[PDB]
Amino acid sequence: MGKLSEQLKHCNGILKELLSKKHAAYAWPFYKPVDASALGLHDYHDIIKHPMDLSTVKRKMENRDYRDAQEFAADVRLMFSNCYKYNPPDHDVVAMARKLQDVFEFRYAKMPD
Ligand SMILES: CCNC(=O)c1ccc(O[C@@H](C)c2ccccc2)c(-c2cn(C)nn2)c1
Repeated sequence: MGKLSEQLKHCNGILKELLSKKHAAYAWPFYKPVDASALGLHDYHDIIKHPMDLSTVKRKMENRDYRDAQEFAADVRLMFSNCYKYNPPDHDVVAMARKLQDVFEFRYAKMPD
């Protein structure tokens, strides 16, 4: 198995973990695209040029869209950055993002070489 395949299986494992019951208490705001209209965030799409969420990452992984781990990481980090850009840093969703990003970053660091 090639290194890109092996690294994308590590990425797929991380993605499975981020969507797992273990992290659900803080991962759930990142499961589906932000429904700005439903949440009354009528400025969301003016501020966030590139929306990203774990369902979109899962679809891109299933569709073999990601060519390497770096591409996968960039979407997961884009999702967190969107949260930090839109939200005051003392808001509950930001605490949830920080916790889920901690799970992501520590396991992404264990990438097989
Ligand atoms: C700048 C002020 N921010 C918001 O008004 C706001 C409100 C709700 C959000 O999402 C719902 C799913 C939520 C609810 C409770 C706890 C946590 C989240 C969000 C939101 C969701 N995401 C991914 N980013 N912001 C922002």
